[PDB]
Amino acid sequence: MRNYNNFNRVWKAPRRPFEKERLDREMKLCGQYGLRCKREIWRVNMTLSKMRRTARLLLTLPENHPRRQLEGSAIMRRCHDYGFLEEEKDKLDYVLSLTVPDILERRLQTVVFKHGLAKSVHHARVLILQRHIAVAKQIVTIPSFIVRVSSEHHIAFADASPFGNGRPGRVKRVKRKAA
Amino acid sequence: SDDDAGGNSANNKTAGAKKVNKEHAGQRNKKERSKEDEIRERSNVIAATATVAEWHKQ
Amino acid sequence: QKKKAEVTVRTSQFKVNKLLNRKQFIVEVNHPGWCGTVPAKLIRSRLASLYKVADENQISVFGFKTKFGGGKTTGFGLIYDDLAALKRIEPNYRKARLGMGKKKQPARKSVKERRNRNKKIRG
Amino acid sequence: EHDYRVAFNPDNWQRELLDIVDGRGSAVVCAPTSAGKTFISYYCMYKALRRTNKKVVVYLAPARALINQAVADVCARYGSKKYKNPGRYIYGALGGADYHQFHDSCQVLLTVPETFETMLLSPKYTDWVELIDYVILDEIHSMES
Amino acid sequence: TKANGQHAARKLVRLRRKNRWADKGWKKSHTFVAQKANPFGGSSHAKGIVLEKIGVGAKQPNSAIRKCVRVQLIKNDKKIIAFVPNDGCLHFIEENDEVLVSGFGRSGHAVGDIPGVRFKIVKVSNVGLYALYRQKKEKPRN
Amino acid sequence: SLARAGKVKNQTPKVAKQEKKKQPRGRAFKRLKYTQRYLAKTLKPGEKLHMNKQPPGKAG
RNA sequence: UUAGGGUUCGAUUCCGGAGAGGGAGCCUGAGAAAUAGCUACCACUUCUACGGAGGGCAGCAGGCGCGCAAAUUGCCCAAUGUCAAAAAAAAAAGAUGAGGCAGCGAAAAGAAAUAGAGCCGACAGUGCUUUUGCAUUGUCGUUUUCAAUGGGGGAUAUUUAAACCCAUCCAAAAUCGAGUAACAAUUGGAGGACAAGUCUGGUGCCAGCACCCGCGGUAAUUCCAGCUCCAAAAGCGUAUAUUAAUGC
Repeated sequence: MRNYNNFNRVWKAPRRPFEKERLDREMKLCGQYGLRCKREIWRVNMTLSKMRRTARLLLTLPENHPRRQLEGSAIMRRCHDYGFLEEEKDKLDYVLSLTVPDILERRLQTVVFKHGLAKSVHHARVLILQRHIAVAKQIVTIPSFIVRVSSEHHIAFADASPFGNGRPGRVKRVKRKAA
Repeated sequence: SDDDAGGNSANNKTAGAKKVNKEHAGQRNKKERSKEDEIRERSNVIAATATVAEWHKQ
Repeated sequence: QKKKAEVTVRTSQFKVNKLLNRKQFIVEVNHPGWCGTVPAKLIRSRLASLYKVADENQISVFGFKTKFGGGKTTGFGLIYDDLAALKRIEPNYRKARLGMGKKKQPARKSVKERRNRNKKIRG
Repeated sequence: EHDYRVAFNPDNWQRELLDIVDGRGSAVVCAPTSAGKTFISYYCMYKALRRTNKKVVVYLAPARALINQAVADVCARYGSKKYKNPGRYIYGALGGADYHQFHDSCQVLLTVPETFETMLLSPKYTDWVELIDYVILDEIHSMES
Repeated sequence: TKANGQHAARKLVRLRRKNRWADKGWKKSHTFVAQKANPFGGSSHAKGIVLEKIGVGAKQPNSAIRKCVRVQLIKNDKKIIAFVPNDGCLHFIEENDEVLVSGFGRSGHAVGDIPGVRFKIVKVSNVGLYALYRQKKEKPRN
Repeated sequence: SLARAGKVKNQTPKVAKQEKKKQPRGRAFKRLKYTQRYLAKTLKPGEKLHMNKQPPGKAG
């Protein structure tokens, strides 16, 4: 009684649960990006849906209609920040043209690999979770953090890391007690 | 000490089952005996019993 | 090693309340290199020194919320004028935390039971 | 006997014998075959299995060979029993039946007077010993001499 | 065909209301007496006390004998059959012992090659029967 | 034979499970299976090389 | 739930109404047909020195019965409100099962671990090939090497009404700790529908499986078990109801 906090689903399962084509696609991504489960590959498809949904309802409308101007502008803005698209898109068709990879490729676990701050993909998931990364000066332990276009250059390594400065290791520190 | 060496040499692993034959010949026993299910109950030594919801009251 | 741990302090949005005669604000800290959270006592010191306060007994402060990773924190400060102004205008529990509180009165339960008996008496 | 309760036959001999083993102890029973002593081991096994299967019961052969196998069989039909990953209801051997080893994982064993000896004195097999509870060996009178 | 006027509406309404009594689906749901007839009263499950054990036969294209029991529901004082799932599981079921009873996975109809039986069993006496077939627990005294 | 119930099951040998080494779990597991398919073999499932394959042992 | 038109549910946080064992009648008051007010009857029930006097949880805890089925006979007025002769303070603490904070709680919802980075050995592929190899990629192994971190253990402490959880840290001169990482994932499946075995034992129309079509009579792709493989994963089956599938 009398709590007004809200909760809602993100992911929803696909209909028709055994399909050879689907299972191919899923799997292929799931180890290329090092994703834990199928739950993640569905989670992204969710966002992508609701996005293109609104954008389509807008595209329908006569030009210069109130909702189309307002809402349109803002949708387009935040599909250029989170860098799903170029800044040279503006026609509200490029929105609908998006596919699953564009989303995935901005998740932190991806980005790490590309700026050569980890050797492998599975390596990079580990590395974020066990607390050796930053995104401005703020320490992130979640690999599913979407990275904005403006953020990217700042990622580096954290300095509470052994890989930065301060307070070396667990391995080392235990040995150094024993001796 | 050929327990150990025979253990070694056989874990390269051919072929493949001699594990079967021992239980397979323990079920060669005839038309007789009963097969109670003695099947897992296992617990550490420690137990308790109580009434508890609890009471009646009066 | 190459590190000495230090506490640096600042204060954010700054009122001056003249209705209740205090100065209330929101604390900041940084504390690089500091093992765990900074205690209360140290913060009080740093405050009084900066705002040129007569005592550290005038100072109060409470709440602290650390931040994920790093070390940082914030908190809600108070600086009175005079000791009396504290013990008056302040809650009982905030007093208690500094040892200025009032010693306990009994658990609620006993009071409640007692009061129900003495509805039946006349005298 | 009128009573039938916590043993089937019984009759006289069990209603006495049982009360010793219920406390634990030693003893022996002088008694030519009629009783069919497989009851004793069936009751022992009922205790170490129902309650806290970590303790070893052991049945030791008069000498190797043929009885080893017949006993193995008979035991295994009083009901194989589920566990986690190894575990194992009965291991035998030596021989002349079943043959040398499976040594280790178990609850109840079946070997011979040489096998058991080496398993006892030796300093690395000590682990087993304190969990053996409880050791019976059969037909000593015309086999030991 | 049907009316297509612009003041037609009354017709079209009354029409539909008559012809939702010929759809089978609609009747099962909107009739209140459907529950009354049902042994569980529209509940998921119900408890019962066994009375005997009975082998049931099978319909012709398979010949095998089946194991089944007989149960008396104790909030209705009905009688009804049931079925015993999985191999050798009749020996965890005893007569005059409480038991929980389910449907058989279609609404009031019978799963084939077993005549007249429409009720699966689940528990016996406060433990499962797939906790006794796939035996990770063992039946209480009581 | 109705004078017997539970028949087939008791009559089997009670072989009761080889020891095994533990398998990867989490992201680990999904990495495993990715190698077994999309890497290593260049003729991989389609009809050419089934996911499970058994050597012919039998005449049936 | 859904392209759309619709179908279905709404006891239950907010708003309105009615009720306080069943019925009726009434007093006080600005306001009540008030039941932690009164009077009478009916049903039920308690204490008694038998002369009498009482009770009403569909308030909070907790029982009993019932049923397929639902929590502590906790802590507190600190927060948020109401009542009042009332600010706090002066020795000088108004009440509050409203309400908050904990306990139990895989109803439901979000984030997220159960290993990562290398040597040799071994196989597979590749280019340059004289096919002698060389370069070179991927994969698998031999209990071989390195680094890092949580679960957890503990505080100068912080949190809180007081405690707990979360967050921070393992010295700032000065404070622990993974290798079989035993600190070891499960629940349903593999004839078709529908992703995945022409493998090896057992049974022989029996035992059982099977939502449907079907399988079992000694070469059982379906049963009972091993081994291997597939789907989802800290979750996964089963029943019942309902919506979509249904232009049935």
